[PDB]
Amino acid sequence: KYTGEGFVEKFEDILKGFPNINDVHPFHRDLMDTLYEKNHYKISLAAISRAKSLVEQVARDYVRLLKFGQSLFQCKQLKRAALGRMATIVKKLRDPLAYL
Amino acid sequence: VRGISEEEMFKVIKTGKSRSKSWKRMITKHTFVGEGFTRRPVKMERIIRPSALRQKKANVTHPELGVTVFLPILAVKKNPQSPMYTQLGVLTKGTIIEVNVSELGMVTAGGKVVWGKYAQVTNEPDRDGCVNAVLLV
Amino acid sequence: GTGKKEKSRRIREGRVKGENFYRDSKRVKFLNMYTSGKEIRRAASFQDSTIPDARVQPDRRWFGNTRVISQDALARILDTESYAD
RNA sequence: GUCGAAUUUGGGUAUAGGGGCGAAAGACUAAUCGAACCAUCUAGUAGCUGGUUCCUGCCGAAGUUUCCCUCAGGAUAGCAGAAGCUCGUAUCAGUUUUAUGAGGUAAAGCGAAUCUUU
RNA sequence: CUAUCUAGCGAAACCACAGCCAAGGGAACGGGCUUGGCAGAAUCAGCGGGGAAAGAAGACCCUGUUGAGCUUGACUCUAGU
RNA sequence: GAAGACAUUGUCAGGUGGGGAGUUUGGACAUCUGUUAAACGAUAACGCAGAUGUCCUAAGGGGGGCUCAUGGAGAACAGAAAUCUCCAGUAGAACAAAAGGGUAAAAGCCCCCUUGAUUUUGAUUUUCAGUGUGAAUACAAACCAUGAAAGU
RNA sequence: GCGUUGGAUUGUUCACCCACUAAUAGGGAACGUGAGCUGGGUUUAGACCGUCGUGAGACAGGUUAGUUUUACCCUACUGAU
Repeated sequence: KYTGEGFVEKFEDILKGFPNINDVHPFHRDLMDTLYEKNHYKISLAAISRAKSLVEQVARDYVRLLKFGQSLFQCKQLKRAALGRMATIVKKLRDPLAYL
Repeated sequence: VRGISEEEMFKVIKTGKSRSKSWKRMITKHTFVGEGFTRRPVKMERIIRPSALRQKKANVTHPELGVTVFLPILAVKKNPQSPMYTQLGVLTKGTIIEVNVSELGMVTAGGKVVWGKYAQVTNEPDRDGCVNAVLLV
Repeated sequence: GTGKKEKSRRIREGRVKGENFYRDSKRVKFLNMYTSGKEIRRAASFQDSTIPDARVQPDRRWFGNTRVISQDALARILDTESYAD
């Protein structure tokens, strides 16, 4: 859960900061249209909002599946699979981060 | 397939006020539960299949064309290590399950259409919530 | 007294310990499941703590279609300009 | 808390142990009650616990077999001591060598079968 | 008003032997063993860390061919009717 | 006054009878094939994949005949799918069933005769205390079955 | 080296807000700390409701009521001859 919140608190620092290109002003929208290309701008931020909600889904499952671990050799594996499937979302997100 | 003891996947549930009723058992491993299930009463039941450990869908990888498709499970035909866990549904490893194929749309002899296959799971779902099953070709 | 005996009742109507005029013969195994899970020092029931043999034999009546169903019954801008362009 | 009554209390008297009495707690019945106290049968029974009183010399173990409503115990076999008896080089031995048997395990083999040709 | 000090009176629990620690091994967490740190008579008032200090051959859990109380078409009987 | 050869009382007999009395309320257990099992044998675990509390007057005996599973080439119907026929066929078939052995002029498939699946009691093998129970093997004395005969 | 809080809902830690602040960091010492406290909750006997049982009673369970009480001893520590 603590790693799961750790990725979201970084993602909540991205989706809050960027200036929300629709409904700013039709001038500030339209400098950023020519200079930053609205399509690539809106797709990459919506990829992270997809990537934020998948971290919440994996964190809420692997705490809920972990409550029936009957040994140490089973509870360790649910910890590693919970961190690995979050790393899969990050490695997949390698290209939209360098643009942002 | 390693040998799975019966002392695991069964939990001593000591019930009542004075915790001395060592009767009830809980399956601590993963289970397909069926489509229409409607739990039996608590005074009537003996064996408990919990709510969190019920995987409905499974990752179905195909050796031919190399495509992994996320497909739902319909039935559990063959379970090793007893015929008893066939009726229960314990889904450890080597369990052959009956998986539909509707999105693939394969063509048979006569070309009517194929809508279901047989797939064998390949990993313990205790280690991860994913259920990986190689569709047997 | 002479009539209400186990030997003289079963002749009137026509083995598990505890069968009576009451519940049944089948209820005695059923109502003894509330005390069934105990280990006696013989381990407890449904916890054998042993490794079985899990073999899957090869059968030709696999690898195929399950039942049947008939023909009668039933862009990306990331492709053009990726990110750095 | 209750305090004019289903109140409180003295004396007399009635009910005695598988019985009494109970506006019911298994309560109470002489500091004892899910069955009073006293003496006898009685030194009741225990496959369970604790203890077992002088010195030196010699020999010296077992936790294993089969059976038992047997699994904290017995019976049987094994191992051990003691008494000795018939005889006196003797038949031998937790060992090698010569000769001759039986094996199918490691290796080898799938241009052997499908689990053994060697 | 005690505690405290004095005159008179004056017990009990408990007790193998007794009393400074760290580490190591160890019936699985030493007052004693082994290698170290140290160590000076006699003692008074507080104190509650330890002395597995003490209240209970444990209220907890298993055993016994050991009981008792209670219940029912368990077995065997019995007063009564 | 009431009642009367009935009640009552005595002795046996059936029915009822937790109101009461005494006591009890077990701990892969009997077995056969494979494997774990490591080249004699023996060897464990709530090791393991499977069988049994039956079945047959033949599916027990004896003698005579014959070759199976399977493929190739063919025959109005009839085709991959009955019957016919030939070439190859070390058993790939079959034997009441689990499983492991063993089996080709047979232990299989078909026919001929039958009751030894009998009587008397010993010796021996397996688990083993070398006790019992079970099952088994080789003889002797009979009396039989069968076969041309040896033999069984 | 030094510092890491005040409150709000259940026996509750679990789980999560409100505001301040330089900051509201994480852990251990028999999941520190009952012969320090607490008995709130953990475990008898009283009693009710629910499920199961013919029954005695047991619980899938919920609610309420409820006795373990040294220190003067040697050591440790704070003080005193």
